[PDB]
Amino acid sequence: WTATSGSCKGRCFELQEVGPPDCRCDNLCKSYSSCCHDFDELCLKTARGWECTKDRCGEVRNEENACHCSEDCLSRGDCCTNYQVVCKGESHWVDDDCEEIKVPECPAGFVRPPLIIFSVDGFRASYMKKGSKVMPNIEKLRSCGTHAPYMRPVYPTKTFPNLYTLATGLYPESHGIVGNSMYDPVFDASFHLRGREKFNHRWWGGQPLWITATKQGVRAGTFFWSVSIPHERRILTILQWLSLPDNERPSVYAFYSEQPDFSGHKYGPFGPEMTNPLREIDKTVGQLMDGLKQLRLHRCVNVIFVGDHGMEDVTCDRTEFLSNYLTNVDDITLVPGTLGRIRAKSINNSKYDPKTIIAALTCKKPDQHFKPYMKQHLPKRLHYANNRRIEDIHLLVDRRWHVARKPLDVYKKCFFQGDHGFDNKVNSMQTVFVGYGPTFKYRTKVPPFENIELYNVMCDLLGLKPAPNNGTHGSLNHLLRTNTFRPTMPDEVSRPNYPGIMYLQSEFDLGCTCDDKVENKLEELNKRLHTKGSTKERHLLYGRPAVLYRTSYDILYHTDFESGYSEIFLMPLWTSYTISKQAEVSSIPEHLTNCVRPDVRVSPGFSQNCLAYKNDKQMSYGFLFPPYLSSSPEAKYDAFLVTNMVPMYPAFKRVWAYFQRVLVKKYASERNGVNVISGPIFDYNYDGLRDTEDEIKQYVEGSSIPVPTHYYSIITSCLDFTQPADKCDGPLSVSSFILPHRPDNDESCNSSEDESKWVEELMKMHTARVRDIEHLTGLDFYRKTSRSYSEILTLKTYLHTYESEI
Ligand SMILES: *[C@@H]1O[C@H](CO)[C@@H](O[C@@H]2O[C@H](CO)[C@@H](O[C@@H]3O[C@H](CO[C@H]4O[C@H](CO)[C@@H](O)[C@H](O[C@H]5O[C@H](CO)[C@@H](O)[C@H](O)[C@@H]5O[C@H]5O[C@H](CO)[C@@H](O)[C@H](O)[C@@H]5O)[C@@H]4O)[C@@H](O)[C@H](O[C@H]4O[C@H](CO)[C@@H](O)[C@H](O)[C@@H]4O[C@H]4O[C@H](CO)[C@@H](O)[C@H](O)[C@@H]4O)[C@@H]3O)[C@H](O)[C@H]2NC(C)=O)[C@H](O)[C@H]1NC(C)=O
Ligand SMILES: CCOc1cc(C#N)ccc1COC(=O)N1C[C@@H]2CN(C(=O)c3ccc4[nH]nnc4c3)C[C@H]2C1
Ligand SMILES: [Ca+2]
Ligand SMILES: [Cl-]
Ligand SMILES: [K+]
Ligand code: NA
Ligand SMILES: [Zn+2]
Repeated sequence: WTATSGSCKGRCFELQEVGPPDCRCDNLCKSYSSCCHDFDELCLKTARGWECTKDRCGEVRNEENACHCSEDCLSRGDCCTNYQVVCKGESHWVDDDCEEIKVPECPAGFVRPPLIIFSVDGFRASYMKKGSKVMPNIEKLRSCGTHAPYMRPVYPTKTFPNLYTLATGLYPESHGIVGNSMYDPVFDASFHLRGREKFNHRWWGGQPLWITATKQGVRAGTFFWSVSIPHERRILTILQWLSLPDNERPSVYAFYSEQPDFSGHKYGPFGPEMTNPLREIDKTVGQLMDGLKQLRLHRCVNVIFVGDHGMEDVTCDRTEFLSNYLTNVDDITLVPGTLGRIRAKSINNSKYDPKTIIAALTCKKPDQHFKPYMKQHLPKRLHYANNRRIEDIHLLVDRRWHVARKPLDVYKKCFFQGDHGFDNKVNSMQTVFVGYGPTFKYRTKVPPFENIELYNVMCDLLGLKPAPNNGTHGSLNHLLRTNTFRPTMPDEVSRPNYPGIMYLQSEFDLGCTCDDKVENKLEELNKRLHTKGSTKERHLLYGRPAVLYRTSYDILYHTDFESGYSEIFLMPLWTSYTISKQAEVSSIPEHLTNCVRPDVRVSPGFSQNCLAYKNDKQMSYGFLFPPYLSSSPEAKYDAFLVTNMVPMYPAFKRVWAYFQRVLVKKYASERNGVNVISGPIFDYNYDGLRDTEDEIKQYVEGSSIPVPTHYYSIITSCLDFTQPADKCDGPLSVSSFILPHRPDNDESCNSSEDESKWVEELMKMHTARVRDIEHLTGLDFYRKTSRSYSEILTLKTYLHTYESEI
């Protein structure tokens, strides 16, 4: 109930939600059924349209007009945006040559350049080129300001998750808006797009930018716009707010356009009907820029033109039905569409079994257009697991497809030709970023980046301290002229030990054997040098990783590789080695197939043992530095040390062996040498963060050898591939992965074929940023390079996506 007896007289789009119970006049009042009786009359005037015409020039002020062409309009803050063009012979902003904005040019009383966020729903990245002829304003912003070829949204590439990610710098799993539709078991509540429940504060986690601003004394315009308020009125409202007195005027603003998404759903991403929506958005941008120019603000305000996600071609006939797979189809609840989430229809159903459901959905039809996952097995790059609102069972749907429960759902819920929501690496889902203003760079292209990074930058633009978030602060400094944030490297917490030879062979009782008893200070003083670190500048190219938590670990040097060996987890945290373009691949000799050797630098009590691997029927082992890449027959013995061993399922050893025997050489060949850092990851609670020892849910049987959930590799080389990886004078190039350590290869439907037909495709799917691996290991990489730290942060957030060109 709202007593709407009050009046919006003088309160149109007021920046405070009034003391309850009261009559409301803000952008949200329609949504709450709380607007004053005269809201439409006073605050949503339309009379005479949105443009000045010559005959209106100097008119006598008629308050009924939507906007004014009277002489006092600049003072009242309410001219139509084209007033000075039509009445004062000024030019439209788009027609002006662009001129570098070296410093903010603001009216007196402006304490900081304002920030205007102009967000566009479904604005696919390729619209910037493909629609450029019909978007002159947007094209000027783009070419004159700072732009990226595209911006990566978060998964799921839906609207609320991405807009709220833009505002918070958080992964959906952390901010809590994990889809357009949600169930929260704790609250026992549901979130729907249509309705009232979506406004309830409990859904919205983290700290959105408007709150960050407010708490730090920076006033914000309201981010939400009611759907029925036309764009022209949205623009005039922002412009009016920008004419408020100094003590009342917000410094940050948001605009939101439902287009081009709205038409994109109906007509597809490139339907001929899409041209007009693009024209219209551009016209709106033009109205903003003309309006700013009238206020002498067009060289003061920073404007961000940003999309939430792209749009893909999707039609009704391209729908997979769960009823073609499950016989028990009515015992489940499915959240459907461009992603799938499955839970039990009833929690009193004790005959509900996620494992048979997953199995019934696994590789069942030859061209199957979705893949089932337990959420913790989703590629780590999606960061889509750590929230009670995300169902244990998940379907990754192929681009261009939908999943639904039964055919009746699709015809008694074609209507639509476009949709989005797919994997955030998908080209069609990529969206846009342009920054224009005094604080952004001039005519500058920057590499693609993730939308999670923007919150930090928006905080920088406003002089705000960002709340804790998933951005890497400083990774986008290259977008900015000034206001850069100068981060320092985190301090190493644990310093390594440097163990020498301290144990005799016979002190070890590991059930390991090796055929290594085969026998001159020429090559005897030389092997001492290699164990002291004589080749370490070759295999450790960017300094050792810093360990950012309290632990006990040893640096171990070898001819071919260096490792940081954890006495706590009984294996390396990291193993670093360089493979030149010229390196030769050899096999593991017949006599050395089962060879595991005690490491006389490391105590029996801090070593693994072969017995545990013999007794454990499920678990085998692999090596971090690959024996296949040993530099000499003698060096090869080093690769068999018990301190280079890690636990591996036979099914996963298929993946790992192929990567080590075939792919590393191939990368070294294509990239002119590679440096590789591999290691284990433990994330049993799937929070994206390094497990502590007491979080490990699985051990090699009858041992304290913990089982990794994943294995990572970071593969670095020279950006200029004419220089070898170990002699690179400039910027680096990286690709990384976090492979799930699974006892089966069910995820790969082709896995019974030769590794050459499925292993690399698996690896590509599990591509990762170095930053993802940092979170997962508590390690800090690239501590010693010749590169600026901000450039290193950018490199660390890079993701190799394996899509073709946009
Ligand atoms: C991406 O960036 C984000 C942001 O930086 C990272 O997330 C942070 O990670 C921290 C480490 O996991 C986490 O810190 C914990 O906070 C607990 C209390 O936190 C509350 O207050 C904060 C601050 O305002 C608030 O942000 C939190 O909001 C969460 O919860 C509400 C309600 O559900 C949501 O509205 C909101 O969306 C958010 O949910 C998300 O996070 C929670 C985890 O907090 C998830 O469960 C959800 O799924 C969702 O993702 C909270 O309201 C605090 O209790 C923790 O402290 C425990 O552990 C420490 C060890 O240091 C110990 O000292 C304490 O005693 C305590 O242990 C006790 O609790 C244990 C569990 O109950 C119990 O087992 C013990 O026996 C003890 O009793 C902890 O410090 C921080 O909350 C989040 N922040 C956010 C916004 O998510 C994220 O990690 C980054 N991701 C990556 C991949 O890098
Ligand atoms: C929530 C955070 O809101 C921001 C953060 C920033 C930032 N940074 C900037 C602007 C904003 C402002 O958003 C708004 O005014 N809103 C009002 C719109 C209603 N809504 C939908 O119903 C909807 C639902 C499903 C869809 N599928 N496809 N299209 C869809 C559209 C999307 C909402 C965006
Ligand atoms: Ca963890
Ligand atoms: Cl959803
Ligand atoms: K075994
Ligand atoms: Na398989
Ligand atoms: Zn949409």
